[PDB]
Amino acid sequence: MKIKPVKVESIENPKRFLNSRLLTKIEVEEAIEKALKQLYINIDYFGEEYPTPATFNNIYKVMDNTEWTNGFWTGCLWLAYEYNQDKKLKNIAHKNVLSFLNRINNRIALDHHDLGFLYTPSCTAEYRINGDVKALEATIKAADKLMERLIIDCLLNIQLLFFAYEQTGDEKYRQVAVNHFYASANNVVRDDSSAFHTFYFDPETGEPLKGVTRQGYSDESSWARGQAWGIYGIPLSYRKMKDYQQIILFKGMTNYFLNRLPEDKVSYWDLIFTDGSGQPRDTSATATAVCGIHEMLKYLPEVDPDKETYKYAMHTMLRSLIEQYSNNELIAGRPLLLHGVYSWHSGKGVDEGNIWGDYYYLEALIRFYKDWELYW
Repeated sequence: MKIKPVKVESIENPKRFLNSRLLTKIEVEEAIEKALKQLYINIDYFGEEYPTPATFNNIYKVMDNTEWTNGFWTGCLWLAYEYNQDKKLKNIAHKNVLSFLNRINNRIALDHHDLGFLYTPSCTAEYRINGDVKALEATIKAADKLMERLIIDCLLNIQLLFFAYEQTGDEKYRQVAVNHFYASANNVVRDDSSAFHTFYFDPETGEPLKGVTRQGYSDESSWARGQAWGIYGIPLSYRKMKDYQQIILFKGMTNYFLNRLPEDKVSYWDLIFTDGSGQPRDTSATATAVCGIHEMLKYLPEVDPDKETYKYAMHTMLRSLIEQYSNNELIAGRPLLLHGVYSWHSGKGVDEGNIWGDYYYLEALIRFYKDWELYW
């Protein structure tokens, strides 16, 4: 049941967060409005189909339901629906849900590492919203695919299993989720609180698995989104497990992230880079970290000396995303959020908008604006 000890860095120069102005209702409302305008334009662009994982020169291409990222588009639609209650959004998003149920029924392009990312923001999302029985059906079937069956993004993936346990009462879902949390935490985070990131080779033959490549600059580096998967995945798991160790681990990983932010508090694509590097940012990592911090602060004791710093830090990061990184060109195919990095080593979506970045940015806005019931 034990999490390995990690170094928890103190938060350096906390006044760089504490002196920020908190985001106001009007500020978040207008950021939501601007995102939704692009979303409604993109509804006529994508139709019943989906954006590609990332943009190309800041314009998405249109694809079918065969990637790891399709759920994030549906997630954007549901989040928009949380805001304006527009049944148009419900209609289109539910059609995505039916396409996801078809996808799980026929086992079309399914990798078990992606199931949480695919089915939570789409199907579990609708179940949270209106209790749709086909949405539940798709989610449980995805959970079962995950059960038949280590990277840090498994901390997000296992949320599907906790949901399955809650809906079925079957302790086996919870058993695997809990085991997988500790397996990931003890193996995928370094003792300095940075996420481990490696080119993965077969443990028995030494063969690489292509055509995918490594994430993060190098074996010694700190991939920003991997760091964020931890920052968000830990509190999500904490909801369901309530191991105080998880809070300490969050503090380690979050403080590490915060200490490596540049002047505008938006992470470079790898945390070994800062101002002057000439490297691209990954806004998607920063959006994800805001969500994770926001989630953890629901539970973090008032007596934690850094709770206020975390509050101001997430406001600081989100403000920067809104003011400097959100999309201002309302053209078909544009993303909600600019300057992400998908896969640096592959040259995929480098300094481009991406769909998970868009989703987590909108999720952060919705989190700030209302009392949001989690899809996760």
